[PDB]
Amino acid sequence: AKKRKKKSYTTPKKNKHKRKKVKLAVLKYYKVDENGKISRLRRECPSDECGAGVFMASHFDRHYCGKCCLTYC
Amino acid sequence: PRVLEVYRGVREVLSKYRSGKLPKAFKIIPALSNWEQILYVTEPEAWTAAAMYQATRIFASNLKERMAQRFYNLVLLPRVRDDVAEYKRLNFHLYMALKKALFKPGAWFKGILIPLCESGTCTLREAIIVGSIITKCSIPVLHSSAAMLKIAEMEYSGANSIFLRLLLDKKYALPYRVLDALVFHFLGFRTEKRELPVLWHQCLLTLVQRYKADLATDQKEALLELLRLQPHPQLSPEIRRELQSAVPR
Amino acid sequence: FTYRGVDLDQLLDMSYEQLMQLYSARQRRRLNRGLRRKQHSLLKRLRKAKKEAPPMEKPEVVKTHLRDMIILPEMVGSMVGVYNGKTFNQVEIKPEMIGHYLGEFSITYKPVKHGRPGIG
Amino acid sequence: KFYEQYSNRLQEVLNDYYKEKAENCVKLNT
RNA sequence: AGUGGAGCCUGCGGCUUAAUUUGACUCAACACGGGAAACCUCACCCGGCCCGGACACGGACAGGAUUGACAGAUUGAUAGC
RNA sequence: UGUCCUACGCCGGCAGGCGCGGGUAACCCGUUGAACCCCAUUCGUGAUGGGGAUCGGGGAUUGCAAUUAUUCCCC
Ligand SMILES: [Zn+2]
Repeated sequence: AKKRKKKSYTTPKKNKHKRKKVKLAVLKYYKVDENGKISRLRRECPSDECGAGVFMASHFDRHYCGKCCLTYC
Repeated sequence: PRVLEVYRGVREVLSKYRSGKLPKAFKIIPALSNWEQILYVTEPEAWTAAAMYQATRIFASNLKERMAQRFYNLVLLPRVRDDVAEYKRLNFHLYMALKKALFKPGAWFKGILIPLCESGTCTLREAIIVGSIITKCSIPVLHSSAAMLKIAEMEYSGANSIFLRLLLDKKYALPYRVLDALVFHFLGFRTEKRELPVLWHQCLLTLVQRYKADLATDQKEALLELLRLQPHPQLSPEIRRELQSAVPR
Repeated sequence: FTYRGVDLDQLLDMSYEQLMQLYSARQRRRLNRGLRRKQHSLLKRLRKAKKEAPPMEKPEVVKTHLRDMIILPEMVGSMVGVYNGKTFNQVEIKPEMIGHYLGEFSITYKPVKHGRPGIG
Repeated sequence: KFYEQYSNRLQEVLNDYYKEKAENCVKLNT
């Protein structure tokens, strides 16, 4: 039957917003002395389930938990 | 008490939800213990498709695969089956809800696909929609192979061949027990006097296009016998040609 | 200028519940029902644009889709553009028009000029 | 695994929900 | 008894409009679409965010691919889209 | 007809508010206390006190919102 021409028209959608790439985020969690003692920079979560593994996002005034959303002052 | 009227309020919110932020009591539903009672307070049968998409988003994002399995089997799948049966197509929000449910594949296969297949009343449109949904999502090889073993061992329905074919189109490396189950299912179709549709022939054809290099000669001759006993004027010469031009190992 | 025998200065310094006697029934009912979060956000936006202005210069234009605003005496001097479905209309907020809605300052339709009639 | 298968925070969130429901119509601040 | 003359209201043409959403044109076109539409009920208009398939090829990902997110700043929208 | 239909009292010029009861109904609204009509008062053949449109002010409900008058009341 009668086909169509398929008008093309150029529209640039290459520019799309993506979040920034953070490289090696484990290095700032712990500071180790030359002897080999580990110092924990970030606060440990005293929650019901995510304890002993989950750190705090360190705000300008407080701390935030990234799995159960616990907020401090 | 005070909790019950707040959850009646968010029940009223979720019945008319279109967009925007939900109340924070809704987003902490998986973290609570007695989730079933408050969920029945929220009345999931009266939810809006956007609200159920957000609920599936929340429930899939929060680990604990057994609870996601129970949510998919109890709430999401009946809504999908009700929406296909009446509207004859799936909604956009519910389609993205099933995709975000395939964000958790282990609860998805044992909660959405296998219960739908063992319900027996799965129609063809539901098979096409769910098969396209598993086609879009990249699936782990272990889960896909376990689901293919499941659907190979089950009793036959016309909707099952679409799922089997679209799982074979994933072109993953197959465990050899899975291929044994597939060949045994097809050789179980050897003595059936029922007329088989072109969907079953296309599933067999797909199995011969993709996995002819890993077929033993005995089951190869068995598949030739299968083609001899249950022929089609169009597809059976092509399956015979593809079986004739196959190299093992 | 005076409004119900009340001048603008003691309109501004007056508290909220004596303005619940000096409007019409519609405006009193609306402000007794309570203004929505969008009203309050535009209120902060307008006061922010008014405070952040040179003394000799008029404030910066604040554009809004809100048409159900009731002009309180706090917004006299604001430089406000109102959407009428297609285009913004920018206006000075004069004090003789406090007892009105914003949406009536941007008319949403065109006046009808009749042409020569067709076949009928 | 396939075939063989088959509070202070709460009241804080309740208080946040009540505050959010109250802040929809403020009716007090000038 | 009226209608057709008058004021108002409603329907269809026509005229305006960015839009004034829509099938029917002497009975079966004419308060039919239960249609008395301020949000939905809307089929119309003006703007603004979002993403829109499988397969093949080339990249990155376990030196996280990606998902989820409390508070605050934005645009006409409490946009961790 | 009715779980929004309203009985009663109070505050009200009037739209309406307040405290209380009945009715999921031959029970309570409701002996449905209807209007024309009837009997008395004023008007007295003219854009009239007929006719009410269109406008100017206020007030109160409905509803997230009545500005392009939603509706009703009073000059
Ligand atoms: Zn968290």
